[PDB]
Amino acid sequence: HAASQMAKPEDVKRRSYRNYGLDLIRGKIVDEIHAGVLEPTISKVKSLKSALEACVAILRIDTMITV
Amino acid sequence: KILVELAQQQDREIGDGTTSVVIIASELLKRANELVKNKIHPTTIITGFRVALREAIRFINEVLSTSVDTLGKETLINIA
Amino acid sequence: NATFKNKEKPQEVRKANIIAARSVADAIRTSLGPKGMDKMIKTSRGEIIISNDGHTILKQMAILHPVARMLVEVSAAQDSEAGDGTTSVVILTGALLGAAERLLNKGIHPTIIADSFQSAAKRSVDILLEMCHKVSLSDREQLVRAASTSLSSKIVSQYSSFLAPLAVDSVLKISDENSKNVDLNDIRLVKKVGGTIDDTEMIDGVVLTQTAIKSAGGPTRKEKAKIGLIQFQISPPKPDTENNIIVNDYRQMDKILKEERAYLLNICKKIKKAKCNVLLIQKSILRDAVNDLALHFLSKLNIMVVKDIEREEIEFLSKGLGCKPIADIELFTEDRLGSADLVEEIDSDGSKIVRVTGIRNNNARPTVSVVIRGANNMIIDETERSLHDALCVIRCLVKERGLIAGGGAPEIEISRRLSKEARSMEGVQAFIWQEFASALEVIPTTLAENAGLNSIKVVTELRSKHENGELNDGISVRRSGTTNTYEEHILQPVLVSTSAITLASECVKSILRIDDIAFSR
Repeated sequence: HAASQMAKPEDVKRRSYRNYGLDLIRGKIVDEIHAGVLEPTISKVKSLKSALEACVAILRIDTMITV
Repeated sequence: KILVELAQQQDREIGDGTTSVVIIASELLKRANELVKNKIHPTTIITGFRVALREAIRFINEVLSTSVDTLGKETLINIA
Repeated sequence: NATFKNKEKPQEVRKANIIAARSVADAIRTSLGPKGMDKMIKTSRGEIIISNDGHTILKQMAILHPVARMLVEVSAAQDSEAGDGTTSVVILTGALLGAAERLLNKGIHPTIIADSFQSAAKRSVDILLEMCHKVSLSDREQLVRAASTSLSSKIVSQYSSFLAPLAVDSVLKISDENSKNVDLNDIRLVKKVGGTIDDTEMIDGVVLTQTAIKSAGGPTRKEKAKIGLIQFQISPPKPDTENNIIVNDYRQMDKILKEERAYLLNICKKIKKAKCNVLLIQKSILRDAVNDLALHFLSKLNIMVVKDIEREEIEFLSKGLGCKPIADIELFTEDRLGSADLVEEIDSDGSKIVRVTGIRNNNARPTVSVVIRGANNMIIDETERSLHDALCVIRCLVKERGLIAGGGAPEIEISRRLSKEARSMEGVQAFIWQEFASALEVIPTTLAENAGLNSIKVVTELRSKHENGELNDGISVRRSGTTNTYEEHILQPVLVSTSAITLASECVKSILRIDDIAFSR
């Protein structure tokens, strides 16, 4: 991904070849779009948004009063 | 307990993915705990995550795409 | 050297009282400011709660030590005047006790310490008046910007545009020029479900929380009506003494029913003779307030009846309407009633709220009623309490005119001048004036800590430009740095800081004056 994001923003490319994920059945790197592994955007955006609000609520605790 | 209520918020919105959300919030606390040992105040640690989240949503916009590769080839047949 | 030894050690009590009281404010310092950290509290019942409210922490803390319980009354007296900022008043006292602890380590008796804080507080308020920027109640634009920017820290920012002038004009009715103590209880906030936040009205007369007669014959509206407060209870006859009712016949059961309806009718007739069109029955959970048979009798008389009137409303209705509570039916007279131009039941999307207009009384004084609407129940709840804070901010300007840009700016102006005034003092006091001015710096120091900013860098940079610029140098969280707090619309009225120093002087006084604690049964 780091090598594919070098020529991508420059709007000049030889070959892009981005979006390579993990194939755990064969144990090799393949394109997930061609492999068929897709998740809706609403799942990933709300995941980072919910995980952050839960992490903030923990970082906001400097004191705990236990009866 | 916040993580337990986090699974309730995840089930009432998307309905799936509670496994990955907990792992994210767990590592973020471990990274933020090392920032406390770095003499970084947690308020900026909170704001530093919110600023990165605003760009992360914008970065997904260049990631996400509509339905593609259904003509001339089939990527859906690998799912079935 | 060698001095008075004091074999008996009462100082251990005063030292323990200060340490126990400073431990209270230490956890309060984390919740200071909008970026302040939340605090975890497990109630004695076992419930786990979280919030940044300083007054809520002290309320749910379940404090045991009595000296630490005094800080609750300080935050309560701070809420009675300012209504907001109860976190800063606890932190201010915590540092004065820490500074007084160093004064005790120097061999200074706490009576001189307490008396030195008196001259320190009385002069600091005079210093606070020197930096006061005076405003006027005739200018509504400054009052709207004060209420609008103060509500930007609350969940609803956008609707404060229409909420600010409604909160201003509601207080301007009680803001009449010459007044000393202006009570906010004269403004009644009534929340009802339905509608949106954009819908809010300031009624010219009292508005109740209850509906009208649900049973058969309910008028629901009356024009040109007389209103009164009935502390009596309309019920079939039930003598507390020994009674006997013997029914041997089928017709005797009807005689009992007609006798109970005749007793209810005689009570309804005495009300009709006085020509009281609208009746308000005090809420009584012991027995039934007004029987359904009596409601049908008052329905034929065209008398509107509203029951379940709380005692909180009774004290409010007797003020605006100018009426008087009536204990019994024999004490029911026209002189104790009211006069109302219109009494109707307003139904907006299943609301059915009852309002009263046209007081038309000589006892009529600045009493205001405001109706609050909203979709969710959590809206009309927090939105109401959010307006009470706006009612208090303007109340501060009415009691003590003028406002000052906050963010640590007024605390540095006081600490800087007291540093120069300390050189003009004499004796033991001159050392206390230096410790008193240094204890005031805790407020701008804690704001820089809770915001993530560098402690030393911000406090020194503020005091650096404070030697040239005067009141415009403070902490700004919106800019994430040190800039002008007046252009950032951070404004703290003078009465908030006036009462904070006054309550801090009496608190620390009442603490150091306690040299011992004895169990007395």
